[PDB]
Amino acid sequence: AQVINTFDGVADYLQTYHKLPDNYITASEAQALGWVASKGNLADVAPGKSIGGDIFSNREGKLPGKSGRTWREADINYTSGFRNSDRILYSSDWLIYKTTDHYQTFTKIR
Amino acid sequence: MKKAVINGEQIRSISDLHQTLKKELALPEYYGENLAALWDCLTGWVEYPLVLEWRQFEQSKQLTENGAESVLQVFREAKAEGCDITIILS
Repeated sequence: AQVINTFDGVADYLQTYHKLPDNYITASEAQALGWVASKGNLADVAPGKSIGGDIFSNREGKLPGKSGRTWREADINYTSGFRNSDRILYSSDWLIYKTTDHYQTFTKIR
Repeated sequence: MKKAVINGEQIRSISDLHQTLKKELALPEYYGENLAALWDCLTGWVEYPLVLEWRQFEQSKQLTENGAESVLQVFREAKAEGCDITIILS
């Protein structure tokens, strides 16, 4: 399938199918393929993949917390090289937020 | 390996602490200077192995409110999930 890595397409996919698109791999999976974060070699070892699916602890409480709710995140707009500052955040009950300023601020998108 | 030094006595705000980390850990220019951001960098940016030497930790707690401990906690949590981090608290 073609890469879906935009705020809107990843949000609609998550909302519709309740899972990330297949161009996303978690950081441990990436690491198993030989990703070395400081080398920025993600696209060499896993062509067309983006980091996504890892747990987002929400330590500062900037996303709404509720008992039982877990958050995960995924990189948005990545193609290759070093990672950027855009992330989509999605909960176990399917609330969706984004940030484009490396987690300083968040906007609710679903 | 990567070495980072924090001189606790020079830390006069949670912003100073994030700016020192930005420099010492060679963080992205977009670094969000928050815990979410630091965890993101520790797990998808920073080079390993990493030695963090945190001098005057107690003094850095005074002007960071809960900041210094929250930060240390993120690095401990990174080391708990496999990141190769040595933390020196002096």
